[PDB]
Amino acid sequence: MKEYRSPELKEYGRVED
Amino acid sequence: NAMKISDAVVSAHIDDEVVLLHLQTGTYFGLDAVGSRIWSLLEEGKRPEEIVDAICAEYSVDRPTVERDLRDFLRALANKELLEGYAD
Ligand SMILES: [Zn+2]
Ligand SMILES: [Zn+2]
Ligand SMILES: [Zn+2]
Repeated sequence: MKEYRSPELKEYGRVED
Repeated sequence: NAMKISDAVVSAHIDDEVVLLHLQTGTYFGLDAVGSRIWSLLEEGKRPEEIVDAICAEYSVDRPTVERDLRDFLRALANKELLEGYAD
């Protein structure tokens, strides 16, 4: 079993293509 | 209601974390820890109930917290077109 932390979506922005 | 990861999303796992690339919006994202675990379960086609149960089994956390946090996380994924079929 692991310690819990609230899930978060990190946005980095535009990818390099 | 039935849901799934967008067919436009590429997932790149890097120990602990996942980088997500949306091929049509051209945006990239990062997940870690519980977010990454939830993503992995979504990749397997696990339903919200199953995801709640998995997080409750794997983490020192109460079910109400998991439910509240999962709803917001899934909504965030849906808002960025990373997850399809989401409903409250
Ligand atoms: Zn994966
Ligand atoms: Zn259950
Ligand atoms: Zn959508």
